[PDB]
Amino acid sequence: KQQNGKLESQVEMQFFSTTEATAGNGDNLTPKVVLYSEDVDIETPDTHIS
Amino acid sequence: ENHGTEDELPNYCFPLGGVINTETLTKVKPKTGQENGWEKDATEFSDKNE
Amino acid sequence: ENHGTEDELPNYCFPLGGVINTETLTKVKPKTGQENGWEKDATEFSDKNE
Amino acid sequence: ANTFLEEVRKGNLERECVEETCSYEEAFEALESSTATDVFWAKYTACETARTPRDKLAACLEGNCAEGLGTNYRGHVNITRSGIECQLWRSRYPHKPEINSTTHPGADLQENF
Ligand SMILES: [Ca+2]
Ligand SMILES: [Ca+2]
Ligand SMILES: [Ca+2]
Ligand SMILES: [Ca+2]
Ligand SMILES: [Ca+2]
Ligand SMILES: [Ca+2]
Ligand SMILES: [Ca+2]
Repeated sequence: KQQNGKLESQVEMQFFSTTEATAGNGDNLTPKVVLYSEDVDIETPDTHIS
Repeated sequence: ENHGTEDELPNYCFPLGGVINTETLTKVKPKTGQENGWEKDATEFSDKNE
Repeated sequence: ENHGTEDELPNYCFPLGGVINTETLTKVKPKTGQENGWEKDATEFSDKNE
Repeated sequence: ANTFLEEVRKGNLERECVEETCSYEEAFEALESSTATDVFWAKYTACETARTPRDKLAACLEGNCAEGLGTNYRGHVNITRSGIECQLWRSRYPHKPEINSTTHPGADLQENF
């Protein structure tokens, strides 16, 4: 909740590009891959840890 | 009494660790005040992720 | 009761495409005239054949 | 550079680079050090003429001999064709070398050689 609507999602975008690509300078470092970081109420209902 | 067999679906055996073939990568963040462009951010992230 | 198992055969699996460790090669044609001759033909067969 | 079971095996220099044909990332696991890959690419720029056999490539990398035009040279030879003593490339005397890491960093200009 933030003071209005109060049911908003905390989802973040993260970026990556090739190592040796980046390697040196930012000679046009277009990122290669995109990830979406979130969090959810995980739970195991019917299994344990062996 | 040979009726044949029911094999409409495939059965796939997977690797043990989920994935195996993988590359490395490097963190990237947007370069502020340029409408584009990117820069390295190893301040709080490993420079080599899977 | 225990008669063992009827497993007088193997059940090898295979890779998804049937072949993964492929190797590149190139066209070879017999050289005219002189016997045992050989040379390269790149007119029609592509340079790389797996 | 192939055989994805060999991707379970971390790349080596003498393995994938010389004998095979290692990629920059293969060369990278194959050397770790950034300067190692710098010298590696300088050589491979000068050592396409000596890619095979492995002896040719290794002798072109080491530089203690002459390969191609010999800019890959890294040995102790400090004696010219006519035998005049070699000038140290750091000392601007007698002849000032404008050629250093600023112009052609790949040749890795040494002490006096
Ligand atoms: Ca990688
Ligand atoms: Ca390899
Ligand atoms: Ca390989
Ligand atoms: Ca690889
Ligand atoms: Ca490798
Ligand atoms: Ca190998
Ligand atoms: Ca060996």
